Amino acid sequence: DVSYLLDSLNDKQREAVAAPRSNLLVLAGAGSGKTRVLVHRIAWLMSVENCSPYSIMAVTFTNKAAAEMRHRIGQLMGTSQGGMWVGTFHGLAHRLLRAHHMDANLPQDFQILDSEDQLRLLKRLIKAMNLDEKQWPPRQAMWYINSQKDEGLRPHHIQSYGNPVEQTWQKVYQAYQEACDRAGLVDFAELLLRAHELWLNKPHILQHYRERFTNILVDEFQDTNNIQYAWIRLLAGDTGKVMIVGDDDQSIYGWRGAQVENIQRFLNDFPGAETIRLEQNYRSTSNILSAANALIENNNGRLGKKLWTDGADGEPISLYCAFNELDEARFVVNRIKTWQDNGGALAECAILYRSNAQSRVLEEALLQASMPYRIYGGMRFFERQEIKDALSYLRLIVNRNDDAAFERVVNTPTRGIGDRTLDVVRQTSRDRQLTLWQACRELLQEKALAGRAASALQRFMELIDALAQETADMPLHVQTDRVIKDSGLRTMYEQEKGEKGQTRIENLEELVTATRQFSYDEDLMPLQAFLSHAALEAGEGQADTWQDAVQLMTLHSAKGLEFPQVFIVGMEEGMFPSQMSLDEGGRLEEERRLAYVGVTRAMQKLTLTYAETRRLYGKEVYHRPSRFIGELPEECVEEVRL
Amino acid sequence: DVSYLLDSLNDKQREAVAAPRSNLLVLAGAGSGKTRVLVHRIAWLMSVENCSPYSIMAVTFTNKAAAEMRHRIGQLMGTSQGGMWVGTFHGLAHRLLRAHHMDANLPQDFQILDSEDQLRLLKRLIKAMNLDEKQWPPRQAMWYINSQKDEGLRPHHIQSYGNPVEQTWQKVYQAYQEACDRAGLVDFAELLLRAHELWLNKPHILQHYRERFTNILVDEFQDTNNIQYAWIRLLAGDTGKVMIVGDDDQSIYGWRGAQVENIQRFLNDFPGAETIRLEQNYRSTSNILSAANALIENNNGRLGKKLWTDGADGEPISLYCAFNELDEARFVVNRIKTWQDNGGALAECAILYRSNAQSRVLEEALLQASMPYRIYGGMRFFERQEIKDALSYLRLIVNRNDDAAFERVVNTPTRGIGDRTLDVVRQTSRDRQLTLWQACRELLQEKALAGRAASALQRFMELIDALAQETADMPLHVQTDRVIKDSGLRTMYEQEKGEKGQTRIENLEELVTATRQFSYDEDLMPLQAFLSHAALEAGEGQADTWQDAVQLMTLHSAKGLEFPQVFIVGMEEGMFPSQMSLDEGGRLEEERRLAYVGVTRAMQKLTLTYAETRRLYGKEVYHRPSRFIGELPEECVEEVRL
DNA sequence: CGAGCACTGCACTCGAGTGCAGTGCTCGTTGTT
DNA sequence: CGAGCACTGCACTCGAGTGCAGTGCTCGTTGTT
Repeated sequence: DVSYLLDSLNDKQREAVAAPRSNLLVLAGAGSGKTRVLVHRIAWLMSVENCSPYSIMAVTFTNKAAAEMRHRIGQLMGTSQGGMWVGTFHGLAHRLLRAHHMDANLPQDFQILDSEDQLRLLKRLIKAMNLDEKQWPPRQAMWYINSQKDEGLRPHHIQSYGNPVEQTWQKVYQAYQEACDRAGLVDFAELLLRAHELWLNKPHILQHYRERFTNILVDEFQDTNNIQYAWIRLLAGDTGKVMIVGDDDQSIYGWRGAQVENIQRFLNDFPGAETIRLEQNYRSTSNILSAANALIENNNGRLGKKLWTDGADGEPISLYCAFNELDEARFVVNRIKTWQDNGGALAECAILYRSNAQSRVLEEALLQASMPYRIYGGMRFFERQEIKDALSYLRLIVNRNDDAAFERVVNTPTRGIGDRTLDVVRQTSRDRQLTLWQACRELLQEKALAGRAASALQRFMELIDALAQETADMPLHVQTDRVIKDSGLRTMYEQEKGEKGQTRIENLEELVTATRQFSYDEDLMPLQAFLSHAALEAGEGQADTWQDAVQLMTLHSAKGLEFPQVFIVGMEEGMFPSQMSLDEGGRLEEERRLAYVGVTRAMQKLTLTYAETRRLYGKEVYHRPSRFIGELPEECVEEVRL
Repeated sequence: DVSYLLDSLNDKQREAVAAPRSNLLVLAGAGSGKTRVLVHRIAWLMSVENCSPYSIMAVTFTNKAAAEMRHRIGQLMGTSQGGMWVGTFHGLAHRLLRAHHMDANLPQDFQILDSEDQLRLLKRLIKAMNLDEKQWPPRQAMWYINSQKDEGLRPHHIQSYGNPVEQTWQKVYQAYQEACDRAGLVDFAELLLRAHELWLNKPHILQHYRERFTNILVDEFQDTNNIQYAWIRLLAGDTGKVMIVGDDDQSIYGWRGAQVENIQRFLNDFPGAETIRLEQNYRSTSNILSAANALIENNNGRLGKKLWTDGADGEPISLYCAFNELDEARFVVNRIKTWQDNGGALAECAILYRSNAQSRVLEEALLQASMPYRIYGGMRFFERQEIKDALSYLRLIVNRNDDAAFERVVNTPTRGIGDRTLDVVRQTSRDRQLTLWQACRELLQEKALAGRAASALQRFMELIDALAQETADMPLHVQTDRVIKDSGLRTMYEQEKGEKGQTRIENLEELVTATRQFSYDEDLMPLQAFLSHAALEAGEGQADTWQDAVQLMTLHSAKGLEFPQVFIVGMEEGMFPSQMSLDEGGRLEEERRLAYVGVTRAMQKLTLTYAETRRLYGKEVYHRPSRFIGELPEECVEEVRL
């Protein structure tokens, strides 16, 4: 064969793309265009080493990356590649679970418990027993459990005691799996575990897929957890081969449970395995690439890597030291406002912080100078309340056991159903181990409820069965517009605040637009499909009419980005490195890897700043410059006695 | 010794007064002077036979009688006569019970239960099980109960089961007894029975009394029931010499338990007991006595007698056959209208009827002619609702277990202790066998009652306890004045219609005066005393300004009276004899006796009338003259063709 | 400091209880303590 | 004829349950699916 595939790469990359079929690692750099090498490795497995698209399987963490993945593959391999699996660990585990739902013990219409829902269903359960009041907040409960699923530990697994400190939780977890089951719901963290668990109870399947997907890819491997690794390991027992990109230096998701180890753990658990070091940056200047290396070398146990450019060396890394953040910002604004004055495109920037709280003062400085911008704060469409109300009824329709959907929209729009009443259904639901709708069917037959109550409560349940019916044989975007009206939510929202509700309604109708444009082989009804598309990805926040404007965001939400001009605010001991990390955890190296990520972000200039004084909520305060600025080859940096 | 206890008597009376201490029967026949005989005999018993006022016991039936009896004895015995027990059965009975409450198995503060009280208490019972629904009518239950005690039976006596009919009642009677026993309530029948039983049970007391009361005297003996007869026999073992007085031909209270036979029963149970007949009548003309003797001879089984006189024959008994009762009345009025014109007094004329329904037509007729009149029926003071009411709070203060007092004032004035709430308290009492106040302490304690219910119920209770408290040191009348005020009773009646409302507060005021003049003699606490004298004698109607008026009453309540002029009305077969007395049980002879009682009430002229047609509730009916008219010797009756 | 959420007054809803008029259907007597 | 009497049929009281807007008082990483 000929190669129009490689001619666009450089030996290193080229070496990886053309690599023999077998296990390996592709220690990506940071301007090494790792997506590219991946886009081509598949172009190769199908072209050169001639493998069927039905054996290839890419896997990403974000839907966005794994989607832009599917794109380029299609722009290279001119067409569509059926049989292939390019998704997230989650969406892919889902894919399996929906298919072999039976095997894994899951109703074909199970529902994905998102963050908020899971937390609530927890706050609710904690109460049906002990007393949360700081003693057992819901969050730590959420944490403890995910932490467990991140480790593939079901209730009856982690034995202990002598310390009820743990046992207590151990019990709550028990309930959670119980409650979530009866309801027929599963959490993000569940998909993975439930899936992997299938390959340990349904071997003949485990075979089937190895027996198929003999080629596997896994982007950003430094961010996997112990149950993800353990899942993949099995897909490629021996028969299957597997490439894995990654980079231990950019594993700032250790708290989310990302075993920065695993990268190495791979080389070992997999005897035969090579290694490639794409170390050529095409994103930033040499002056910058340097600062990175020294700085990033202050860690240890690394695999080490020298980041080299082939372009210029560019301007130094100016350093400011304002009296207070009021200045620190005002400085940056002027430093950016000048960039603009000089045909500078305000989108080619990015104030980066260690804590979202740091952004407020940045905005006032900005707005105090006719300069648009836009934070990347969460709150994606499908997370907004008005929408989860809407989708909650829909869930009740696809299933009357969505304990989460129920306890949410049961008395919303307020339909005269108070807690005194609900607390009964709970204590019922709880003591008789039932879903809520189940306790209702009972508490009504048993006629053990107030006249007022039962009559209202019941008025509710009928409203649902009513909607399930009245809309059944309907097309999504119509069934939706109905439920929105017929549940009185629209009504509930046309009567809401000033600036507030005005959007609520709009978001609702967009929910319809959206629904009228949702697309998807048949293996689930157009709703259950949607309700899943809703849980597994939200995204949206009002893509500000491009009218050129700044880019504010924490560092964690900046990985994968690059901007001509870039800044890092709050460069001082306290925030960076963090307080709750300079002491709270000894996870000090992470904070470094981050700064490393933050720098591998600049393209031309790069500015680091910090103030002597700043009010960390409430009282006044003074820190000392970040230990990070010092570990920088001093010839790169440049003070600014402004 | 000299005699002036005799010179005023007639040969026959003397024969009785001076008779020797032994058992005799003075068969007095109306106009006989039986009261005089009883009085002189007693004076004789002390004066001539030298018995002590402590060995003599005169038993009458009405308080009225006893009173008169007493007055006269002291007029002949120009003094006091302490020690003498002169009273009505019930009265005496009760005296004993209070004195020997202990051995009688009764609280020293037992409360007499009057008719309303009794009847209502049953209504609750029957209802607290059975269905009054004409199948087990309270009246019928009551009737059975007293018919039982007149006979001195008891629940655990007349055993049965061969018909639930007598068995249900049997049960009802059972419930009733425990209820009364638990409440410290004794009914009129109980008074007598108990008293008898006490003598059967504690022979050492009977003895005391036999030893003391060696001289019995019983008035109106043909009206005695069995229990009374029995009671008389014991106190008259073999040592007691008893004189009875009465007339078997004037026995008109059979339906109310009287046993006319007891007159002959006295002659058998005590042989050698001779008989003296008082036959010289001093009230009516020879012509009237004449018809009398004939009318009555139609009954058989009598001891017979001949009412004679040493006076004029007088005008004959006249008859008027009115077209209808509207005319009959008119007629009577006219006849009376003459008598008066001729200087006669209206008060010396009496219209007599079999039924009370018969007075309206007459009152009207009397009205129509500006003829003043007074009707001898009457609501009695201590029966008036506003008086039992008032007395019920006082009762609750003496004892919280007066289930009757309770059930009465509990929610009147209305206090919110609504009905539904009581059915609970009622039942709770049934199932657990407790007083209504008892069953409350519990329902309130066990917190088994609703908020409202419990709260009101409580309010009432504390009030009673409050009045009890604030009143313990107050002289009866003050206490009564406060309970009437503070129980909210006054305000209630101060705001009642206008007709009733006005009289009512006034009666309530009379009550305070009453309790103020009340006089009793260390034996019982004032309040307990009064409450007793309030149940044993209710007297009073409206002591009408002695404005000359025509006398209206029934033959029954006419007995013992006398008038120059009398008019018996509606001598129509069906009316009199009453229809009830033609089928109901061969109680014909009694109806004749009734007639006999009527004729003998006239002094000068007796007039008998009867309509051909009359309206009898709704319809017009047509009766035939009473057979009684016939039975009158022709020589004494003169038609009256107007 | 602003963010969030028990956490608490306070107006309301609502229906079981109250309290009392309405309606339809008997079937009738005498009355002290 | 109507008194007595279950019942049914309001209108009303009243307190348990809602329905929300308003004061505070704790506690502060990072964020995909």
